[PDB]
Amino acid sequence: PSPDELKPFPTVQQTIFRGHEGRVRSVAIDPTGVALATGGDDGTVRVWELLTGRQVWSVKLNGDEAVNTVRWRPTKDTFILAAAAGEDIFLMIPTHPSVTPALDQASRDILNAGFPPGKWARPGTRLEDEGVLLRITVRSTIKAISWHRRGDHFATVSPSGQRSSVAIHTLSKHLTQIPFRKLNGLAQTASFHPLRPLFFVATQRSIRCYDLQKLELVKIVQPGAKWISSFDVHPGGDNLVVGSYDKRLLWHDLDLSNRPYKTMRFHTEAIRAVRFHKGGLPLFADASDDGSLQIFHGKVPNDQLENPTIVPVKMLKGHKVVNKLGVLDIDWHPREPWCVSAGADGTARLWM
Amino acid sequence: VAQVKVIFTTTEPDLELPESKRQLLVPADIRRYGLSRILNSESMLDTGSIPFDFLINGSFLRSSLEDYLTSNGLSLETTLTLQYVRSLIPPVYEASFEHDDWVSAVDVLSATSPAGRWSSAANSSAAVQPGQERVLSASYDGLLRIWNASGSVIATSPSGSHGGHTASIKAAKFLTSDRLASAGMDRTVRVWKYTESDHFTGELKPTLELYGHTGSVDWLDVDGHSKHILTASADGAIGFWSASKASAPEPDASLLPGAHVSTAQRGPLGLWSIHTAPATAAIFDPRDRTVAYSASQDHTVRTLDLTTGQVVSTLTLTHPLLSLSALTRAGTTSPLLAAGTSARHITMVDPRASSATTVMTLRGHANKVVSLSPSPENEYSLVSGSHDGTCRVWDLRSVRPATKEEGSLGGVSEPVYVIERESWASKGKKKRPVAGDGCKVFSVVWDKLGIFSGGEDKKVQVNRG
Ligand SMILES: [Cl-]
Ligand code: NA
Repeated sequence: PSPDELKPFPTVQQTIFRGHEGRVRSVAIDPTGVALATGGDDGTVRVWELLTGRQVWSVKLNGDEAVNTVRWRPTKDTFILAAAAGEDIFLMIPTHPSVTPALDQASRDILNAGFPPGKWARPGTRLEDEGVLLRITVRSTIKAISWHRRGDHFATVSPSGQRSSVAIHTLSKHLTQIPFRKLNGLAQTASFHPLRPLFFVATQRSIRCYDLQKLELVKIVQPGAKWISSFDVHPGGDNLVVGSYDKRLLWHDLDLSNRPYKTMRFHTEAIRAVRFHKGGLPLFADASDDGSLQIFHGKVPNDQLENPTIVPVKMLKGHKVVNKLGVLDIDWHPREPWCVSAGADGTARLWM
Repeated sequence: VAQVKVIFTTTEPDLELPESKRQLLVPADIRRYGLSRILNSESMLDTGSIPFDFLINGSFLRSSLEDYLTSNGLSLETTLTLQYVRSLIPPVYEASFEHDDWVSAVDVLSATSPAGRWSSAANSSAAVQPGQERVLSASYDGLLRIWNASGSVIATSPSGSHGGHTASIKAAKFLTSDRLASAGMDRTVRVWKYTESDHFTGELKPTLELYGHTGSVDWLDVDGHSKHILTASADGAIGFWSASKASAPEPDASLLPGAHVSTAQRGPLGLWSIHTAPATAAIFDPRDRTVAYSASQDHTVRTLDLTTGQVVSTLTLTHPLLSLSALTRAGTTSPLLAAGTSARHITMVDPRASSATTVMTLRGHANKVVSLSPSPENEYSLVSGSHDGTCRVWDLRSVRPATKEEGSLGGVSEPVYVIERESWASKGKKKRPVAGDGCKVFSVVWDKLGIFSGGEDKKVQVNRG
């Protein structure tokens, strides 16, 4: 299979998002696919009109803390954005053309419904005025945020957390639990399952697959990487892609084996992020400190007996390498073969 | 010296050659220029100064005749039929109207513009006097501005504190010489009365605030005769509005500012959620005002019956569409639509066809195509505005087969002229900006007065012969 026969996939840089001072750490396209959210070294969260690059809203969460990650509540009936800076998770309703009085009301309701593992509090007058309604405080700086698909639970991971490293938060109950205190090493990042009550936790050298309703552990995964940077779960639920600082990209077929079904090395520097397209397109991408994104075709067949078809289709260059850092995060549009990237160069970029 | 057999032919009424003059031997290495000089000469058309282009098997000659024969593998004794046409006068840079912020929309009031003609009815709207044309700009700063042609601001709309838009404007048009409509990020369409006093002083006063959309209102088309408006919104809906207080119905109260869940606040005549992704364009059929066409990021062009809201027809194209324009053709009630895509090309479609080709593609832009305007002079040309920072002029009389790189399906037409962003061109750099950095075009309109284009460089740019 040649890249010609594998269209569509993004090939060119089409919009740049300028405004952050210093690095852009995180990117997240909203559930409806019209807005981008970014988090920065400058401690701002910014929301943008996706196609034009217009900044439409921003807020400074904390002057002294970098926003490490931004992730939307994955439900279209609200407009809720989660952002981590240092020790806190902030839940907010950005000011945006889609936020009608009704949509605003709905969103406020979801957040206020709840009214030390996690300390749930209102964030104070200045932040309340700008549309930030909750501040949740944990023990150790968050480096990752992952929502459950129904929007009532979100998980946060804190590498130096030691033993409150992984927290799971129930939005409706304003309640932070820290199960899974059992664990092998240092936690890097985590993720819920798209179709089942499973939960994945990535340590430095393995990915442990767990069960939520029952209790604890159904599977280990062994990428065989010296240090895992990131992973993402295929929408089908049966496959994983894993990135590493070791410059290797792994595809795991969870059924077939617990070690990589395929190994890809294309990057001359660390991989920082990976991401499956979630809307049905057979695409995924990774992002490296060499300043490039590699795009792959990744097709999971209907027939179980046959194996996934994995083919690289494009290398996306355009980000500037700044003090040996390149691309720090990536997201896909929910429906179209478009991706956005966060750069150390202070920009986010849209590719189509 | 090598010769080539040439037969001249034309569709220009005033420029027919006598029969004995039509077949001719010319030097094999002659190009468009030399062929043009021959036609203009005294022994031929004797027109002197008319630049011609030449159609051969449906596409413009862009090489020597020897090379055309080579590239198409034809015999040296092949007789070529050259259909000569008048070529476009180049629209060169004339002026810039400086703004503080991004320009999202431009429109032109002239005696020959749609709003001028709707005013020529003189039915409560005064006719546009020659020399007193006006240019409308809308800005991401939330304000409308009216300019004379010499580039002075005559009027600025009120701010959000005084009845104006409360967020960035995305779209705006004249309905007549004294009525305008605009729409944007506050989910409203505003209808304005415009009055002018001493030719350098003016006032814009809001007469309606129109509510209905539940997302950004990104595009609008108007009919100044019936006083109607069409909108396309990010909410995926097409809105159909009266622009007159006498006909605008009451609004959905839950959408109003201050709603718990002095300009008249009204709702739509109709509001139809027909798209599964953002709706990006909505236009009246130029020949039948009870019919509309919409386009959307969901890849479709839909045909609407405005009396009922019914989607009469759905075409599914291969890419998300960001813009739509109707070309008006003599002898035909059904327009030809130009659809600008997120995939950098423009697709030509007849909205009364099955999706599967039942095909012509305009290729050349390097980024999203978000604005389109038909030539006021004829029916085979138009100008497109793109996030690559350019406006491109197209001539649909010229079409070559598609290459395999272009999918090998359909005909391909290339631009006859590129209008660069003067703010970038005057830098004297060869490197064009990547990803429209600082220079995206958001809106272009082609009037007899000229081609006007606004965007991220915060200028309305004026180009004309
Ligand atoms: Cl901006
Ligand atoms: Na340019």
